[PDB]
Amino acid sequence: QVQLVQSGAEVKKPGASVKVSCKASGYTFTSYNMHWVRQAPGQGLEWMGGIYPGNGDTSYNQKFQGRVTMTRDTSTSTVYMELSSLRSEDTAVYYCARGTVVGDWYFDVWGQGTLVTVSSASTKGPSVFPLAPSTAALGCLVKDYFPEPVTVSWNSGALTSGVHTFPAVLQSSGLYSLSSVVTVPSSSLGTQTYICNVNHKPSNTKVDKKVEPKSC
Amino acid sequence: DIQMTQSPSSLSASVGDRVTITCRSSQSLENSNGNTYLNWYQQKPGKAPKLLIYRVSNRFSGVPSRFSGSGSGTDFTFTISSLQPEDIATYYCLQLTHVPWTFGQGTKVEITRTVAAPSVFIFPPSDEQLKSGTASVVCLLNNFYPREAKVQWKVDNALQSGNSQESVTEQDSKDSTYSLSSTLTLSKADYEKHKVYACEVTHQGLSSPVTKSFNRGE
Amino acid sequence: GPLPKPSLQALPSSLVPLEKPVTLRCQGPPGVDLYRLEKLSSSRYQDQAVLFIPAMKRSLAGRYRCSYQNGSLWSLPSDQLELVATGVFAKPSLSAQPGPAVSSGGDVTLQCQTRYGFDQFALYKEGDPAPYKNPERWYRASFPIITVTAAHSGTYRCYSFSSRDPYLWSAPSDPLELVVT
Ligand SMILES: [Cl-]
Ligand SMILES: [Cl-]
Repeated sequence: QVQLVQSGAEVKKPGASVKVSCKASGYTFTSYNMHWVRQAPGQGLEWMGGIYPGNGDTSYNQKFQGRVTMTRDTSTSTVYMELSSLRSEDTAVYYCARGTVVGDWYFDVWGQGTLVTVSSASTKGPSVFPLAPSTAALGCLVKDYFPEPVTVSWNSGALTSGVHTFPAVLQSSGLYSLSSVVTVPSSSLGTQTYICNVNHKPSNTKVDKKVEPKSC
Repeated sequence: DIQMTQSPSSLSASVGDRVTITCRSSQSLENSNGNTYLNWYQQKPGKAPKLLIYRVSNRFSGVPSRFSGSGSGTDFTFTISSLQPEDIATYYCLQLTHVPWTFGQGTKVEITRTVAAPSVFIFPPSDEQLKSGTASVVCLLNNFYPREAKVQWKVDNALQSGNSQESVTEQDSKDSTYSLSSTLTLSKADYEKHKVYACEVTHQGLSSPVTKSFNRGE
Repeated sequence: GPLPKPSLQALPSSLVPLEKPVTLRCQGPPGVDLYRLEKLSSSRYQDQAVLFIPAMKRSLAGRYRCSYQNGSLWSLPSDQLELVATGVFAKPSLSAQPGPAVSSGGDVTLQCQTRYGFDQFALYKEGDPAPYKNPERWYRASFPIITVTAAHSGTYRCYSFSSRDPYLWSAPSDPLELVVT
C-alpha cells in the first residue's frame, strides 16, 4: 500500500509563505528521495528540488534557491516543502514524488497534489442550489466561493455513473461557480433520493443538498 | 538549463492509431559517463502524472506493451502503438541528466470518434436562489462529440450576449465525449420581468438546432 | 475501531543465508493478551509473538504479518515482513561504471549479471534498513545513482533471483566498495 498523502489546499496572501506536507507510507522511507514538482493551472510541470530523507541533504532548482526549504521528519515519514515570498506566479498544484535513492525509475509514486492559491481576496464558502429534474438530468449549482477547490459527491459517493462535475468559472465578482450534474432514469425519480455533498475545506463549509422534482 | 521541446503540443487520433510524440533537448542528454536519464509520464485530467517509460526505452512495471520510447543524444520519441480511449492524457518527457531537471511542455492526446449529438437540458433558478436577489439559468449539453458546439440564450425571443459563462469537461476516458454547462445570470428583477427562457443548441450531430425552454412561474 | 498495528522485525536480518538463524518478532504494547503471527502463503498460523528459525530453509522464505488482541479487540495487522533465504543459487557478478572510486556530483551505475534463467536483482548496502529492488526483468540489470554524494559510499552486494520464487535469492556477489569523494 505505497502512498504519498499531502496536506489540503491553501490560500495565502502575496508576500506570505506556504508549507505543504507529504506523508509517506507502505515503503522504507529512507530508500527514496522526495522531490517536489509544481503545475500552474492549465500549464506544464516544473521541478522544484528534492531531499534525501536519510540525512536531510537537499538540492533545489536555482529558480527557487533562497525561497524554498525542504525538510523531513523521519519519525513520521513526512517531508515538508515551504515556499516563501509568494506571488501570483506561485499559484499552482504542488506535488511530492518519490525517487529511488539507487535507480533511475524516478517519480513512480506521487502525492495527490495540493492547490496553493496566492491572492489577497477573502475566503468565502459556497451557496448550494438544486437543479431539479424537469433519461432525466438533475444537479447542484455551487455558487460564489473562493478559493478553489470544492469537492462534489452524490449520495455520499454511492452514485458516480453519469456524474459530470464541471470545471469552475471565475465570475466578474472574483468568486467561483460550478454545477455538478447527473443523468438518471426518469422512472426512478419517484423512489430514488438524490443528494449532492459539497465540501469547501478552505472555508470549512460542508453542505448536503437534497435535489427533488419541483412539486406542481 | 536544458530546454525540452515537445512536439506536437496536441493531437487527436482514432482508436487503434499509432501516435508518435517527440522531445528534443537543447543540448546533449549523453552525460560524461555515456549515460542518459530521460523518462516519460502520462497525466490524466485531475490526476498526478504516472511513470510509463524510464531510461529512454524501459517500460516501468505494469505498463502495457503499447507504450514505447526510443532515441539518443538530443532526439527522443514516445510511441503509443494502438491508441485506446483510456489513453486520453497529456504526456510529458523529463530529462534527469543535467540539474535542474526539466520537463517538456507536454503533448495533449485526444480521441477522434463518430459524431454524437448532445442531449440538452434546461434548469430554471431555484426559489432558494431567487430569495437572495440573483437568478442563474443552467443549460446542460451532455455527452457529445466533436467539442465544438454553440449555445444561444434567448429571453422572450431576444438574443442574449455578455451575460453567460460556459464550462466544458475533459474528454471522457470511456466514450470519448464532452459535456458542457452554460449558465445565464440575471438579477431577480430582470428575471421576473420576462417569461420565456430558452437555450438553443447548435451542433454537428443535430440536423436542426435543439431548443429547450421554460416559462417563468409554470 | 481496531487497535494500532504492531511492528514485525527480523534479526539479525531479513536476508538470511540457508542454515543460518533468524528471529521474527511481533511487537505490540506491553501486556497484550494474545499475538498471532502468520505467513501469507500458509493456511495456518501461530499464537505467539516470536518465531525462531534455527536454520533457514527455502520453505520458510516468504511474506509474514502479525497482529495482537487486547480486551477482545484485534489490532490492525503489522506491515508485511519479507523474509528471504539467500545462498540458494550461485552468486551474480557486481561491477561499477565508470568505477568504484568516483567524484561527487556525477553518476555511478552499479551493474549485476547472472546466467539466463534469473530475471531479477536486488542490491544491499551494509548498514541500510533494506535492499533495493529493480523493475528490470533480464539476465543483467543496471542500478544508476543519478547524482552520487559522499552518503552513497559503502559496501554493496548484489543478489539475483527469479520471479518464479521471489523470496529465494542467490549467494551475494563479491562486495563492491563504493568510494565517493
Ligand atoms: Cl530477537
Ligand atoms: Cl509468501
